[PDB]
Amino acid sequence: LEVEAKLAEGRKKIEVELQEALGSLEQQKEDTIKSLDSQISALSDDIVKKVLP
Amino acid sequence: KKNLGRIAQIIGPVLDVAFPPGKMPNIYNALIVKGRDTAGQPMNVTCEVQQLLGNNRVRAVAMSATDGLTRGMEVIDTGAPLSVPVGGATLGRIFNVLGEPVDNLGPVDTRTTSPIHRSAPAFTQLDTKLSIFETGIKVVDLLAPYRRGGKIGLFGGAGVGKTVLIMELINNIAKAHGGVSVFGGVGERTREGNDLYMEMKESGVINEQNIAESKVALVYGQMNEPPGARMRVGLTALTMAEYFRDVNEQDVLLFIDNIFRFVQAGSEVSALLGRMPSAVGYQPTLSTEMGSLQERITSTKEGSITSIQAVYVPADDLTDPAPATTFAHLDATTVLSRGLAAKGIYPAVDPLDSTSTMLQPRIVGEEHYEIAQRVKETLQRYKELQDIIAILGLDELSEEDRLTVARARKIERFLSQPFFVAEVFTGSPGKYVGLAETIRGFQLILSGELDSLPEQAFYLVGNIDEATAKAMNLEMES
Amino acid sequence: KKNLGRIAQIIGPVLDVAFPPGKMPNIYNALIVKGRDTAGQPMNVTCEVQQLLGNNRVRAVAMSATDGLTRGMEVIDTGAPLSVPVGGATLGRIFNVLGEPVDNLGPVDTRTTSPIHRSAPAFTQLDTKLSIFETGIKVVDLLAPYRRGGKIGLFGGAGVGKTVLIMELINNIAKAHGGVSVFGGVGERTREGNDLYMEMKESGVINEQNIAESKVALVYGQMNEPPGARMRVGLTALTMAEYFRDVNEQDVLLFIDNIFRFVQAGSEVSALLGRMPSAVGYQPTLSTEMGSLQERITSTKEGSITSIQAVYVPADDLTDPAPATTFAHLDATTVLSRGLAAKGIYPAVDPLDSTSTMLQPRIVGEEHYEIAQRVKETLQRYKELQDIIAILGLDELSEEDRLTVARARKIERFLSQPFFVAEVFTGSPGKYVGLAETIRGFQLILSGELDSLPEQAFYLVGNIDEATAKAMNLEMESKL
Amino acid sequence: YKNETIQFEQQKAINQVRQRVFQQALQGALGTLNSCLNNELHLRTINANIGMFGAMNEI
Amino acid sequence: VDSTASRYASALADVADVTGTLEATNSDVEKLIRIFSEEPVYYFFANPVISIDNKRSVLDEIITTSGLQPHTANFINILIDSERINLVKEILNEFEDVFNKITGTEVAVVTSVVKLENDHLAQIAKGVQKITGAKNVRIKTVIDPSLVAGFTIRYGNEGSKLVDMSVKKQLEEIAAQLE
Amino acid sequence: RADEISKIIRERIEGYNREVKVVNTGTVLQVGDGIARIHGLDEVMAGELVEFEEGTIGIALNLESNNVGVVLMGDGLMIQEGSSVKATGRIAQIPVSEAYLGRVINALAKPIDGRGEITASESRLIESPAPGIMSRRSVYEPLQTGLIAIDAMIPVGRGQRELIIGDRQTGKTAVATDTILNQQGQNVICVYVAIGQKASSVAQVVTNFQERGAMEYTIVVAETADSPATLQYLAPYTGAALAEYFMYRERHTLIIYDDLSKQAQAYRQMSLLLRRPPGREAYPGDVFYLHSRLLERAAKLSSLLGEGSMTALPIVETQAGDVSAYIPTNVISITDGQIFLSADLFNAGIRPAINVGISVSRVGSAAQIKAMKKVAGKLKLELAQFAELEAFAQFASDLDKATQNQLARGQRLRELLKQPQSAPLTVEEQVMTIYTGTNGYLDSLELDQVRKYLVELRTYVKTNKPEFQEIISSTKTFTEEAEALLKEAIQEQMERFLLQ
Amino acid sequence: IRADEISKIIRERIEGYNREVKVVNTGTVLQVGDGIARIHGLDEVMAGELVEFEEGTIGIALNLESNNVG
Ligand SMILES: Nc1ncnc2c1ncn2[C@@H]1O[C@H](COP(=O)(O)OP(=O)(O)OP(=O)(O)O)[C@@H](O)[C@H]1O
Ligand SMILES: Nc1ncnc2c1ncn2[C@@H]1O[C@H](COP(=O)(O)OP(=O)(O)OP(=O)(O)O)[C@@H](O)[C@H]1O
Ligand SMILES: CC(C)C[C@@H]1NC(=O)[C@H](C)N(C)C(=O)CNC(=O)/C(=C/c2ccccc2)N(C)C1=O
Ligand SMILES: Nc1ncnc2c1ncn2[C@@H]1O[C@H](COP(=O)(O)OP(=O)(O)O)[C@@H](O)[C@H]1O
Repeated sequence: LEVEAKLAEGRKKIEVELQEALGSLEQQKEDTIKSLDSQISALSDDIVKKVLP
Repeated sequence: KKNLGRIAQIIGPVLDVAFPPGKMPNIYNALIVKGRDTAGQPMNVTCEVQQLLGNNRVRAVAMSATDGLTRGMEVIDTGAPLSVPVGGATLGRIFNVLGEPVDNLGPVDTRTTSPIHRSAPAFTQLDTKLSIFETGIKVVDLLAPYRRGGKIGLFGGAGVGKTVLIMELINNIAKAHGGVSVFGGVGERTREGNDLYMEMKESGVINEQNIAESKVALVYGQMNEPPGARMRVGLTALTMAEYFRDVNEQDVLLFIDNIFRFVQAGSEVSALLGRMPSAVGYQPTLSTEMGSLQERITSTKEGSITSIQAVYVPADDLTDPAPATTFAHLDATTVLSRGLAAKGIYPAVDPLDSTSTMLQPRIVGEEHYEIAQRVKETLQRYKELQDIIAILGLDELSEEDRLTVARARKIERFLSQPFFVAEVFTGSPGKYVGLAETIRGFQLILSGELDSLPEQAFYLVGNIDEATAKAMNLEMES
Repeated sequence: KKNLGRIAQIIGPVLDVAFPPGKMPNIYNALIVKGRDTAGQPMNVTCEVQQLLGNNRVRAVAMSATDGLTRGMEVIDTGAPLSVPVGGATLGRIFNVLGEPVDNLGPVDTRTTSPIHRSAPAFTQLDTKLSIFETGIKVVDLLAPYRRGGKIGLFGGAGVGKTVLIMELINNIAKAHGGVSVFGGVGERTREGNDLYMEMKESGVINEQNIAESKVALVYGQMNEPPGARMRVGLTALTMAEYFRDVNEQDVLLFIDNIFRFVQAGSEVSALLGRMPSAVGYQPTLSTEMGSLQERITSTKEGSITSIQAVYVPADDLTDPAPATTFAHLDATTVLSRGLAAKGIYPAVDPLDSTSTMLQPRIVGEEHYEIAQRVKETLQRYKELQDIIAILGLDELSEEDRLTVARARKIERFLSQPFFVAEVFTGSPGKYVGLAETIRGFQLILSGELDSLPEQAFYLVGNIDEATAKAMNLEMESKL
Repeated sequence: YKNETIQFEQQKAINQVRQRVFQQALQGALGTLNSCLNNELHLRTINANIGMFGAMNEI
Repeated sequence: VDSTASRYASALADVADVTGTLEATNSDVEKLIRIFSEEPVYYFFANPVISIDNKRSVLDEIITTSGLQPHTANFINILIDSERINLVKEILNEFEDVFNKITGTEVAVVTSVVKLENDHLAQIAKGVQKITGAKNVRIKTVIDPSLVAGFTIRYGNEGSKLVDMSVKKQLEEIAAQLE
Repeated sequence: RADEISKIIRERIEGYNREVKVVNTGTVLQVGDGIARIHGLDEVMAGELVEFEEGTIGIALNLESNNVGVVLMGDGLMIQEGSSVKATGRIAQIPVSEAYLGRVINALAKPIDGRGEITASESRLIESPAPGIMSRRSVYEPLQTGLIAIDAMIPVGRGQRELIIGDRQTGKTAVATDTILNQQGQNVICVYVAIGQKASSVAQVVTNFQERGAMEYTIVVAETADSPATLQYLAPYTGAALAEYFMYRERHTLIIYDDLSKQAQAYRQMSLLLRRPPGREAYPGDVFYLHSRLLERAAKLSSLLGEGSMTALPIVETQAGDVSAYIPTNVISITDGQIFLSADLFNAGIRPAINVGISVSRVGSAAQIKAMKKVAGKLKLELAQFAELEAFAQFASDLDKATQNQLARGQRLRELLKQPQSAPLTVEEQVMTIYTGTNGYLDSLELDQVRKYLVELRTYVKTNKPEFQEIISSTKTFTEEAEALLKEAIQEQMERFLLQ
Repeated sequence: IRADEISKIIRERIEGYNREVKVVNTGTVLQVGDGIARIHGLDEVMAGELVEFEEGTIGIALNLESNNVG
């Protein structure tokens, strides 16, 4: 009985911690893409001149 | 300017459309023929590009009648697949294959349209939450529990009770169901359709005033609509259901009745389109046309579609390719038999053959699992002894054999339930009996407390104590 | 060879190739398509002209995988039906359809060759001696004796034991037979081919250490190969054995397996070549195809081809056309029944369905004929009273009825035998049984001297003395 | 698992924005390339490439 | 190709080959194409309801007026007799490429933004001959503005085999970074 | 850091402008329901991939006289008539590497798990030749499944194609899944191929794998019912390619086609859409060759190839218990013995529902260890004989003590073979169980206490005496020593059971 | 894609078309495989008449068709 209740609770906890970690990785990834958007403005500057052979 | 072309050949629903060299439409682009009738221009004739015949012409099938189209009429191409209105506006209405309202009321707001051919959800957008769901049918809740978000099939012949069974499932579940239902009828009786609409109005589900709050949307391509229509009414109903699921993130019910008419419509279409026939008469793309429907139904992370699809088995032959291909798709199949219906045990589901995937102990509980397996055991033993007892009689069996036979009779009769939509045939009220009564009643039956009881008292009773009371009433009839 | 044709259509293994107007190959003339392997090197694939269809176009099937070929490649008409190395050069060697060596040793001594397609012997050549040889198997040598210098056919569904029974017939007959054997494998699992190869390796019959001392030459038309090889390897092994019988005039053994894979590949290729379908799915050229094979496999005055071949029947049904056409060409037939296979009675030779032409009084001895007749009669009485029993109970039969029922079940048990090669399947070692031993044991069984011994004592037992010993051991185990 | 998954997916997002910026580079390339007189320069370049095609013909 | 049209065209052209009236019937069918190109000519000659008698009559009048080879007028009457007249345009079209495969005249399609000089035409023609192995090459003139700056010349039995550098370079350097 | 990778990219594109190679390219005449004819392409090989302008992979199968028959690997919607199609110069290659372990992938060896693309160096042909006669050796290793019936009576050895045939809902997928997830500590490579199955059913299998831990060493090449016919047809070949890449590199492999009848249906569809003529039941003539070219790439390679191995457990489906059907008879002819799963035995409580009477194993006792061979050589024959006798001993009313004792021991043997779900039995437990049964100890106690006494006996030996485990593992032979230990254990635990 | 149109019979018809004449003296071999043969000409042959090719291989005219003889 004790392991049943506590393990239901434990698997619930594991899945909701999975969802929290997922949200955190999502927000971090989006921030990195925006910083990359600034870096890639610099990239857009330094590409078009060489793209023409 | 939408490109325009001429009609080359008309042979049944096949419409051969010649187009300019430049812009031939893609597959499934709804070709709208201008259309001419007795007087006036019925633009209603809508097709679907199915092939590219080469030499700047294409082949399409007609979602309406073709009698009246003459050679040299023009076509327009809408550049997109045939779209249908969706959303809150479509809640509480009757529709066509063309997304055209039939319910004798105003039009629908075309703000959010959805094409019919939308690719299935990917592998990351599934859900593996195994879950039971009771319906109040003793046998359905016991021997083959139903699943949430997953398909269910009422395999059976004709006249054995698929429509009555699905109507009773409607009245049980949908009335208290916490989301939306989408009843889509792929080629069933227009009388059944009208009567269902009448019940939806009498009970008030589609509120005649305030039609926006109705939680039920109907799509009807009946048994007289052309095979071009009865092959895509299903897809229309499915697009409505999956729009609800994808956007509003709800639990949707989708009652298809019944997909074999869709399969047969496909057969009649392909035979005229000139493909080489596969087994006995079907199209070669049968598994693919089946899956292209069955796979856009599955429950996703945002919403869940628990569709109950009746399936019609031709000539009582489960070996036929259409049921033998739908079995691979459905989760829990309820095989209605004709023998049980003849001997009167209604509903006439076959307790052995009706097999689920959710009937697992780590899903349902070991007590339910044990009692279900024991019922299947005793019924299997009876089915085995049936051949011997046909010739001889119950007189010449052993002691355990006679005990198992008597228990089997009592089981197969206790497995019956009077329905709320069967009161016009039995006269006995409906009897809703959930799993809490079901498991205990069968536990008593396979324990043997009711061994001294007669058999006829379990016939058409909900509760096990209802059967006991009727038994004491049978002994009260001396 | 001079004339150069261009590949025009390839629908899988069907190659329609166009030639210059005047130089058109003959039917069955081999074609060498100049291919190109995926590494850029050429890939020579052989073909065989099946049908001249006009417009300078012939239809040739591919003996090898066509994947990688293209339209417009070169082809060259070698003018001859497929030439296979023949003679003593091929002894102890593993081959393919084209006579190529695939045992991965030195190439074959190309000195002698012979075209695969040829004609049957005339009506004069037919050798007529009706004489049986002993195979060591009880049910075989009692109810369906095999005809030396004849044809023996085995029927059965898949998983019943005809491959293993050919293995058994090999292990008994082949090595002791002073003559030369040839094993033809038509549509055979690579596992079973390799098993045969390594078992004959260990058994010394090939004598690897000194090649060209062997007595067996192996051909292998495997199952992975396209329909051309499965159509031609039976004829290949036949042409080898035919050289052996004619030029070397020594008694040959020809194990063909299967014979139905021949007609399988035939029906596969037929629909594409332009023919209309026959019955259940076979080709129109069925009876003449199997006749062309069988009437070439025969015994003449010079040499005698004793040929065992297994006919795999589909779905256990003997009404299929290819089994139906084999029966008329096979002298002594033995059908395996999935029922006898299920009840563990192995070998599962159906005693009532299987018949032989050798089982005649004058041919095999009066007492042997009569004992065979009594075995058949008793088993038939059992299988007739079967359902009478099954619905009445056993008590309500007469004394004679119950007696013959018990003795028939005892015969049915005794017809089983531990095989040398089936040791892996049973667990007990094999038992070669002599014909006289079989006859005597069945005389005892029908006369009823063992008529209180347990049934399971007659199970997996060679001789009746071994059966009595087993009964005594069980009688000890019972009280102990 | 989610850590390595988001690492892979972030790399794919870098690939995505790379695709988009390189699309912009190609559009600006075509915009500058719309010079018809430079096409004639590209025509003499493609004459040199006809010479190179003769070289490949030799190969 | 086993197209029945190609069968008849091959028969006609091969009769022309074994006689020596090759160009004389080449011009003949070259004009027959433009005869049948106008629709009522083909419709009249093809629809079977019209009597074969007056069909042949009008065909003989056209023979006399426009001028046809003996064997070629014979061949057209052979078609009108054996009822392949639904395939007349197709036969006249397959005659062209069967005669080209007879003379080894590999007709090639070169495609650029603007016209090239006949010096470039001779360059590409000699290149196509040294890759093909033909007896002769006749280059067709085309312009394709969908190309940006380059040439994509076609050869082979059909226009199957192709070499190209205008926008193939664009999409192939697309795919490198879009790996 | 963001720009320097684009720097290497631009030094690439400077050296990457154009390379003049002659590509075969013709036009498109017919496009319908996955099948598209081609005009031209006179130099495209048989089976060579093509590229439609949209970017759709294809395969050219029918090289007809005028046109080319090209099947589509994908949808056929965006393809336009008259557009160009370009030959690729490759033949059905598949990128393969060790990274695939743990990935659910499409038939194009592309991931659908959302874990980003798989890095692969080598590329192997979808259609590949089989190892020759001399390039294999006989089967001698055992492949452990975990079920007592399968691993005792009808053994499956490493490199034996064993067909799991059976009706619907009889436990075929469960048998294959248990065979897979039993392999955690045996160092094999599993490959689960699903052809024409529910996306959700595939997801259930994958989640079960992920929670049981068997995902580390397992690829799941899955296709759903919406997948095009060419993809459903080529799925098992790609799975077999992934398997063969390890099989050659001295690994041990296990692949499960589940199921084959859906692939045969996909090939029937694509052949009937290529307008080829149909044979019996509208199948093309060569579905036999179709299945054989796939299955006969399972083998136990010789010593001069590293003794690699690949065992195929293909699953088929008898519609309505009929083995006489065309595809079932073909596959029971092709494979190396089969395993029949009967719905009647599933109903009547005998799980797994292994109908032994029509089950076979062509490798035989050569796929067991010496211990289980010594304890159960005659087991399948005697169990078949006892099935006969128990079937026959009801016609006769009265019987003697010897027949009744054989009958009772046969029923105890039937109680032995019952095996629950996801409960694997190691070889030690299997040997001791077969011993305790076949000797004749179990006849005294009754059929309801059989299973529980077996559980208690196994727990008792595992607690008390680990030298039985040690013997059966290290020595692999059922020595008189281990037999004496096991008999002591049976006696002691039988007395204790009588007490309890 | 039709029988009797072999691109050589058309050639000889182009050579000698003038009017429709008998051919029963001669007959070419158009298609031959698996024991049959289609023969153009023999316009006066009877149904069942033993026809004889080169090399002495006899035949029988069973299926007389539009322009050929099976
Ligand atoms: N609980 C019940 N009691 C008595 N009769 C029943 C019951 N359920 C179903 N039936 C019988 O079923 C018959 C009609 O079955 P139903 O229309 O539901 O199936 P169907 O004919 O297959 O439907 P469809 O053809 O539209 O799929 C009625 O005649 C009715 O007598
Ligand atoms: N040994 C066992 N003990 C208990 N239950 C079992 C056992 N073996 C199988 N089952 C049950 O049988 C059911 C069906 O198994 P499975 O999923 O293999 O069906 P299936 O044959 O794959 O059906 P389909 O082929 O249509 O997918 C499962 O729900 C499983 O719980
Ligand atoms: C007498 C009825 C059947 C008229 C037909 N109508 C139909 O069958 C239905 C209404 N369909 C599908 C049409 O729109 C017309 N095409 C036909 O199928 C048909 C079918 C048909 C075949 C043979 C005889 C008569 C009709 N049209 C000819 C029709 O107009
Ligand atoms: N004499 C025998 N005793 C016991 N089993 C046998 C015997 N012969 C064959 N078998 C069984 O038959 C199975 C396959 O037989 P096989 O020879 O392959 O028949 P087929 O070739 O028709 O499939 C083997 O696994 C083996 O166990």
